[PDB]
Amino acid sequence: KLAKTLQRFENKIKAGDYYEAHQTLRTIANRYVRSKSYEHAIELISQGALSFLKAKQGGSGTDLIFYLLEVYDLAEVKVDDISVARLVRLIAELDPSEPNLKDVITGMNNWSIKFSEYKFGDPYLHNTIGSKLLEGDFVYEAERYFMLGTHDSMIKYVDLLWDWLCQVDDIEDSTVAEFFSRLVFNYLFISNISFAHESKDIFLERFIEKFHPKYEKIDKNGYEIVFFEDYSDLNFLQLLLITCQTKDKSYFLNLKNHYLDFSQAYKSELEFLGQEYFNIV
Amino acid sequence: GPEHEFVSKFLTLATLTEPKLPKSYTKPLKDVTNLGVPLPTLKYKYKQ
Ligand SMILES: [Hg+2]
Repeated sequence: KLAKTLQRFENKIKAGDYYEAHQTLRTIANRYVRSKSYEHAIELISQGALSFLKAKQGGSGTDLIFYLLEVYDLAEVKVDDISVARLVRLIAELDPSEPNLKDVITGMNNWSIKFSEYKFGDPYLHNTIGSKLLEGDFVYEAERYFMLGTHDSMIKYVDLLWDWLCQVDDIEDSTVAEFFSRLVFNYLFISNISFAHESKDIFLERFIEKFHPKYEKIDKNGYEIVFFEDYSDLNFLQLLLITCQTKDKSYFLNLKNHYLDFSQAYKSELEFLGQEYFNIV
Repeated sequence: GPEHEFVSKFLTLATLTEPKLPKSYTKPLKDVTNLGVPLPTLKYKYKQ
């Protein structure tokens, strides 16, 4: 029966009878839902959304995605490889220009929050929706999702900031620091020290190759600091990482005492790190 | 000049003993409950 329903549906799609295809699919889906045949509903709605999107019918496609997500909630669909896979497949067909692209993405992230152990959403899903958001010109949301994503997301996050920096045709220390500091602060906030170090390295490596600033590498006990002669803010930011790692109040205080200005510019961030790593209220 | 001396000495002392948190440290993402404080916007718009 379901196979027959999908066959008739696809036939209407091919004939260009979008309205009828849409109307009939929802009616049948409604029936499955009333019967509590959620798996049947999910398969029908999911394939329907995909068909409309591939046919460039964004309106009907996203409409069914919202329907899919509501049933995911109703059916208490747990976040896992299979449930996420359906969404990832739909995202691949979403035109970054869809008027309601953002709402579709929010719905997907919200479901992954509600039915997973992740307070801010599934990291794997984040890697996918983050790139879609960037394509749709939602840069701050892309950043947030990449920050809360996977290792591949960390690489994409560095590319985002790197490409953005190269966009502004400005290499003043204060400007380069506006980009670099986001990698340092965000990864420190979620305590992913390994990501902080890797992103830091990629970003600085690229900055060096591109602009060839005056610098000298300082290596001690397995740690390295790229001392820039004309980018003191970058020096300070690199030292922040190691300092939080020590969780030593004295070093934190010593670092800030030496970089008074930067400590004022990043006052709010440092206050948070103060409580997070040094237990300073 | 003097900054180089400070950075070098600071790093030497900050790593004299192995830091409480190693470089490979990663708090399980499922255990993160606070994202910190909102960072300021970049002073430029993004060009897609
Ligand atoms: Hg710090």
